[PDB]
Amino acid sequence: GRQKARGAATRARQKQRASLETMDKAVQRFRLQNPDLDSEALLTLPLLQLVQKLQSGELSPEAVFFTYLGKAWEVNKGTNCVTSYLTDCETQLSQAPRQGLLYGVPVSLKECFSYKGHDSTLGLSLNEGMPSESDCVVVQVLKLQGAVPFVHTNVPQSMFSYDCSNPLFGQTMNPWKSSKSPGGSSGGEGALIGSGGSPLGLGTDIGGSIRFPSAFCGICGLKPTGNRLSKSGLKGCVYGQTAVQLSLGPMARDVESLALCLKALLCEHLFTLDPTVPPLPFREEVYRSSRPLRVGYYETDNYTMPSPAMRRALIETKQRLEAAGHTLIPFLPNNIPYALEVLSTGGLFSDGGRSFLQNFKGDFVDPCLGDLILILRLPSWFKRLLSLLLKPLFPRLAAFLNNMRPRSAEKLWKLQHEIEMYRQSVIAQWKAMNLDVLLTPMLGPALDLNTPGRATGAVSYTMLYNCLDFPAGVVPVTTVTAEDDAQMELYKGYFGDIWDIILKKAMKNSVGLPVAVQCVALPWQEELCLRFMREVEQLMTPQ
Amino acid sequence: RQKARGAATRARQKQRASLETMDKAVQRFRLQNPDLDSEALLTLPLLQLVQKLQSGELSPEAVFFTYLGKAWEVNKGTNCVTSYLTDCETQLSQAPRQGLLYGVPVSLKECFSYKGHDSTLGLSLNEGMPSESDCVVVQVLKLQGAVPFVHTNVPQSMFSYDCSNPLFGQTMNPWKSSKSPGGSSGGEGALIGSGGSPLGLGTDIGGSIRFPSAFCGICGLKPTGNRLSKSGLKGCVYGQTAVQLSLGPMARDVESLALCLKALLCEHLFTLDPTVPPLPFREEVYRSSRPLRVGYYETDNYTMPSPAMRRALIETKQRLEAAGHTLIPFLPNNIPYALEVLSTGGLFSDGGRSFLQNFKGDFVDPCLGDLILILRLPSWFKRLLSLLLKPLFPRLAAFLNNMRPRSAEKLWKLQHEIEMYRQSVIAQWKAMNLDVLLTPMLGPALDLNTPGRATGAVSYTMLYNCLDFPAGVVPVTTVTAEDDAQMELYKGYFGDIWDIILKKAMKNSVGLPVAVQCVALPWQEELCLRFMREVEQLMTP
Ligand SMILES: *C(=O)N1CCC(Cc2cnc3ccccc3c2)CC1
Ligand SMILES: *C(=O)N1CCC(Cc2cnc3ccccc3c2)CC1
Ligand SMILES: [Cl-]
Repeated sequence: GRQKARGAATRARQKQRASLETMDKAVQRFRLQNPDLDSEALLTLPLLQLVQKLQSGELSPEAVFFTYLGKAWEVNKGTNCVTSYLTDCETQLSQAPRQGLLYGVPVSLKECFSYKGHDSTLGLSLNEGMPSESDCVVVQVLKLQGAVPFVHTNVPQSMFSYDCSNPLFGQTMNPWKSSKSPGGSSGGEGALIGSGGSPLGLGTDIGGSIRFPSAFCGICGLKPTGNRLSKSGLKGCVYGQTAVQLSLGPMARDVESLALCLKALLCEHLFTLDPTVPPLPFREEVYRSSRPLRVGYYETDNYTMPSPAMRRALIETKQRLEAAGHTLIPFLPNNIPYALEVLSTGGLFSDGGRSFLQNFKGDFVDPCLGDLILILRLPSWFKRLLSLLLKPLFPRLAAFLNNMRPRSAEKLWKLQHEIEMYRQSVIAQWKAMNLDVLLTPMLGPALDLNTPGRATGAVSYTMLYNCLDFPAGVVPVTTVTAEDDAQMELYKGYFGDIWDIILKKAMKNSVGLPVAVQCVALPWQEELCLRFMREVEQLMTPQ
Repeated sequence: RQKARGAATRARQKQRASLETMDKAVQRFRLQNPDLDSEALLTLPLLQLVQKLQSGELSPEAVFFTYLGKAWEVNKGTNCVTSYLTDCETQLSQAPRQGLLYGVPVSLKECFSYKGHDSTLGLSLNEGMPSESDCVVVQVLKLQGAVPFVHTNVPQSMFSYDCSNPLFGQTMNPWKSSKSPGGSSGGEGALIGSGGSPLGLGTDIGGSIRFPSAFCGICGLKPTGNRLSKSGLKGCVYGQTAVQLSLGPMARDVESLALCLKALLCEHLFTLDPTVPPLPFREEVYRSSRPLRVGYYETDNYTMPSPAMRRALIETKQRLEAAGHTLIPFLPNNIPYALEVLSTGGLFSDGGRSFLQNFKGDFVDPCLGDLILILRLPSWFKRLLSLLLKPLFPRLAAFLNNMRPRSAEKLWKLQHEIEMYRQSVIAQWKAMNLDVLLTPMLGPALDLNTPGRATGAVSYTMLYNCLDFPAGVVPVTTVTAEDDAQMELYKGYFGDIWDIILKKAMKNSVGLPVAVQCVALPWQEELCLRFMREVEQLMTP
């Protein structure tokens, strides 16, 4: 009794296949006409250079476009990141505003960015055969800014997992090792950009979903403050949940590409299409700024034990920043357990998961969601009871469960006030130390396919800054050595509960995979956060 | 009811002593300066006062104590001052010289935290619980050279557009003592409107900057809710975010509002409250004189306007036309739904239960009307009573049914609807390619104790709290005898008890001010101010 859903999957798949076929024919024809094109120089040019060469006219858009389109199709063979080819981009290609700061640049789009005439399924059956009526606001500016959006990239079912699988388009895989997860929910983007198949893309992040796949796939991402960019026309599962803001941001191969993307997005076209975004232009002076920083740091959040590879990544970065003349100050946000267990969990699931669970009636539940659906479906009394039984043995589990229960509007107000207060608390702690910026460990290396869904507590490094609504970004700094991988077999975890035990295992067999560091600033300080990410990049990956 | 009588007695002796201190102070100053022209000092516009302070032509002591004295006098008739911020003479000598508000005395609505003073809000439970530091906004006024000098009265719990409470009593309209000064920023309306402060700060969640400014014949702006910092404000409910609180300036002219905003939107604010987007005052947008595409309406088809409101609005329209702006009819869609389901649901999602906590044990002031008795009613009876009402009095039924406690699930739905509704109007706006929107503003002032029984009148202002657009108010005319006689033909659109109370309440108002409202898209407060300036210039030069 799941026939509408199997119907959905057959259509989704036949669509994907057709998309991928159109791409192939498009690129096959281009190559026939352009057999002397230096395809290697083109693909591996950094975005700034690619952009100037489009601007200068040294490269035509078609050159850069059809080259990339090709590489996209090829990496998809190994990764399954492309759900659909945005088929009207050859019209936008020739119509692409020449004065635009992204003139010529092919951009990949997470599947939840509305695009005229395409599904934003999110892997749910019920969003299939329901094409978006028009581009979303962000796509409209990208397009006005010269860019060429050309693919929708896979997401986990409902977007509420940091793996990347669904019953429609199936499962995306890490380009460095197909046994691993690309992370999620922006996994499609991570895998594509990560294997050279796109020079810039866009994802969303409400608990780490830009930073997770960026880190896992060896690329960069920024989650700006939630209302820096416009969420008009973005597809989601719940609407009207404002305790924890959704934030949307760029994913690229280097920091400078994130900066350009922000400057291009942060312009009059955006502010006029979405009046509700504050018209805060991109302060380049602050981005370009190069003075010594007061950098707070922690090696561990005392919640998720870092992997050896993570802590190496973090100490080595710290030590380089000191080398470079920045002041490194021990710092740890107060009451992280509260922040994750009561504030974030409570705001994400204030209604017990009822609104979210609706999306799943009649549909399959993808393996990479774990028991999330099972646990949300549990009645409130029983969630509470199970929570009390769990509490003495596994307190972390008890905490989360009990905060995933439905509440009254009265209790929501109280929660949202607490979130306001926690945010001020941390800002005060931050100013007490007079920090400029905050260096943090980032989850890594990639967990095995279908394991993120069972290691929820490892969302601690990223979700904190969704709760606080601070800008936060992720840059790659190192890769897992044999020594690191070995030390993992002694990994214990702070709680010793099912989530730590799975994580030990999910990070096994990781030698070679990219591991990241995290960069946070105060609200609306994206350009400082990005300035700081650039320093880390310059130091830790000089080339 | 002992605690409530005790708190009243305490409140009253605290207020009395402040006035004494004030008196003593001004009286010592005047002996030392018998030949200062206080008539000239007090009637200079803020911009010229400020320049004179900056040149040195005037001492900060001269302007401080001269305004302090006027405040004491005007308080005798209005009862607008609840407390003298007694430590402001230290601040006087400390005010940084480069500050854009150097030497300006500023009045504060009672709810802006001030180190060492209560923010009672008229509630007994808040009495004798002094604030322990200054709110961010008060800190930046000080870092900008201003001198906050008094807390001014509010209605009990701030949830009324009258201005009385069992603690400090009842504030009056300085134009006519039988009239309300409006509220909840009523104290500031009375004080500013009678010459006792050149600039004040108030807050607005459903009209509370705009009502008293209109009723008392001064200017005010309710910005986009998050343009300024609400870190440190005293309130009754916290973490209601569907309809945003907004704080903002009140003053005698539009330029005062503009300067004040230029003073607040600076690095001190953005550093003290990082949660506020650091948008500086775009001086070029405010100073611009390009012709404007002015959306307008004469009535929200919900609250029938007073003859004075109508004339005010049409006279303004006509002058803007004369000055070559394009005037385009425009009415946000679904106002009735916006007020009845979105705005009321947003403010009372929890049945008013959090609100009600604040009244446990206190008297309920008469100017709240029956808000409290209504909310104390159990949901099932609110729904039953709403059903009875619906056929003859839908507005009433509509509000009552929407003041019932809901789930978090239901609040998400309501929250999502507010978001969609905000975008639907932005879409209307852009379809007619408007810059700015001209609407009526409630007026003239209602009689004492009638606003709390005329909740329907909230429609003109609250629409834009719901939508979170910047809205400001400018006095444009005064009620004529022709205007006032005509109120005798006013009927209302619904004929319900709100329309009957309102009719009566707006009567006997010859000579009272009547405003017009200016609106702009979110984050467009400088354009909105540019529009307010133009309306001031044309209607009251
Ligand atoms: C991206 O922004 N995501 C996807 C990953 C998800 C992680 C997560 C999964 N399950 C729970 C259950 C309860 C509380 C918090 C979380 C987080 C965060 C959003
Ligand atoms: C200032 O922002 N205020 C003071 C006046 C108050 C008016 C008001 C009173 N009662 C109800 C009941 C239901 C819905 C709306 C209102 C508004 C608005 C806020
Ligand atoms: Cl905002």
